[PDB]
Amino acid sequence: MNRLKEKYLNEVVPALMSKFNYKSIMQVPKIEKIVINMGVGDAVQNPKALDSAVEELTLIAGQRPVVTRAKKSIAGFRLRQGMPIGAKVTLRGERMYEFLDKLISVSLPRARDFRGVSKKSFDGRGNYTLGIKEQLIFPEIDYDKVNKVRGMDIVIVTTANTDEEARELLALLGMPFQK
Repeated sequence: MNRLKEKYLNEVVPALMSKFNYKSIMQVPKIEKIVINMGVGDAVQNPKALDSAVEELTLIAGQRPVVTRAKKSIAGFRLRQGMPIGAKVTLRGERMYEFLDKLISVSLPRARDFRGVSKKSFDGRGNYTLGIKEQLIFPEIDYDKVNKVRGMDIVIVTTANTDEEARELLALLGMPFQK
């Protein structure tokens, strides 16, 4: 099976069982999905920036993204709800583990003046948000084939009830948290 899923089952689960003393394996947190988002605030006025985001996400995630849109509202330069504002791709299963394994071992360390990732960016519901400054850290991206360096966000959704349990799950999986 996938290297990281094996580490999860053989090392992480028993470690979480010991760390939180769950009643059974069914209560142990797992990563459920990883949502890779590339905001293109404009996109409406710059169709090409959205197109680039869509292609780069396809390269980064090995899966086709979906366009994200603005939610209901009042003001926003008149006209707003429904306008494209970026693109996202949600990974599950084997592809999700492959992506995270590479993210942890290859991409994140390649970040400019890398000093580890934030231990604080959790949403209070057990999910981790990783703000990425430059999409260039992904080996699937080639600077010479992109219109420009840009950032993105990666949300790692877990089945943990709390940030504390999700953080331990991610640390045990190898997430290079700042220290």
